[PDB]
Amino acid sequence: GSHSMRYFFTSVSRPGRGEPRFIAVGYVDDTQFVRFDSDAASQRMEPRAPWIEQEGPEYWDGETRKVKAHSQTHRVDLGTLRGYYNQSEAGSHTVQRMYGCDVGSDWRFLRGYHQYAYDGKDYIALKEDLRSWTAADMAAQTTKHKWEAAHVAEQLRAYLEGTCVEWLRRYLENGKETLQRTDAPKTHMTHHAVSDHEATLRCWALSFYPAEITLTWQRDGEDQTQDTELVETRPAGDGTFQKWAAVVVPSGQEQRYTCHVQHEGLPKPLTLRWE
Amino acid sequence: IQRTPKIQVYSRHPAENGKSNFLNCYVSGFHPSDIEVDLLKNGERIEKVEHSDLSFSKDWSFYLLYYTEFTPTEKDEYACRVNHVTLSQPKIVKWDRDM
Amino acid sequence: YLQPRTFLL
Repeated sequence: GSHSMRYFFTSVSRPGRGEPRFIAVGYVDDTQFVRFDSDAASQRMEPRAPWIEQEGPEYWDGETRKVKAHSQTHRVDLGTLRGYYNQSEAGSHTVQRMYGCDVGSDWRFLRGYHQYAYDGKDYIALKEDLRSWTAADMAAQTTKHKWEAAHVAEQLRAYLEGTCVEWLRRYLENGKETLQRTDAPKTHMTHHAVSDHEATLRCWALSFYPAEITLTWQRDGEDQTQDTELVETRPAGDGTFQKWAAVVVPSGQEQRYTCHVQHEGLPKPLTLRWE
Repeated sequence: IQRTPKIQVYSRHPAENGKSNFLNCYVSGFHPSDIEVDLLKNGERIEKVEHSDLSFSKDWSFYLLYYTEFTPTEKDEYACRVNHVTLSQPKIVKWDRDM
Repeated sequence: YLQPRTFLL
């Protein structure tokens, strides 16, 4: 199916005037492959997947130089934003950035992303057309004007539509065995009787990749939302993901309820029922 | 802007007593990123615990996975203790084998 | 493959 490359950056100024934290992680789909951590001070872009560790020293030197450039960039941003909003240095603030590209089943470009957040809220974002910006507040409009005069969108578009896509295909090819896999979820249902009157049916999905999945309950073949609980998809720690959906039902009506599982790895959607 | 972390304590594989496994504590949806996570064994902090690299979701909220290799028994009790600026006191979630 | 250029807020 479709694939994506994503970079996520977190820059956190710390209380007082110490040195801010900078974190960069790279993903292909739901598989992380690089990282850079100032609290884990090695000063090198580090591999986190076997298919990227085969890249030569020129690649790692290049990414290391670039990730340091990214780090120093956000180091200025924290100070710039401190001025935009009139904030002292004594406080702790967070700058976040994400960018990347999507490709379809044919590995051709689909969409590009390049967006920022400050203290957990939108700051500025490049729209879908990759030519205009969305400024969340007055401060961000200063960035929008500056970046419009410098034609930043035109430069980022070339990277997102070109460079980003070209290197995603290389990553997908080098990590073909593991990046292009689809692990269908291993599903089962459990039954827990709270009392003589109610019972909880939990529908499990385990060891699936990628993370995208849909778990839904139905009663008599009709969607059921009341008396249900759904947890966030969670990582297993071995590259796969987990998720479950529960519903509280009256004793004797368990057979009315069905669990429906949709996943790209499944040949067909799954329907589970308590036997 | 502050968001409280969602906590999930669970094992990598289905928990069989005597089998080596991994105890996981997944914190998500929180902000700011600074957070304190400990894995407990019978109420005492486990010394050597690893964690994933900090990242965030589409809505800018952060998430982290803390984990350690462990061999469960029927006598041992594991939990995850989380403290965050949004929490007046540390939140302890006991590991439920069926959740 | 990171962006080769940088832009300041």
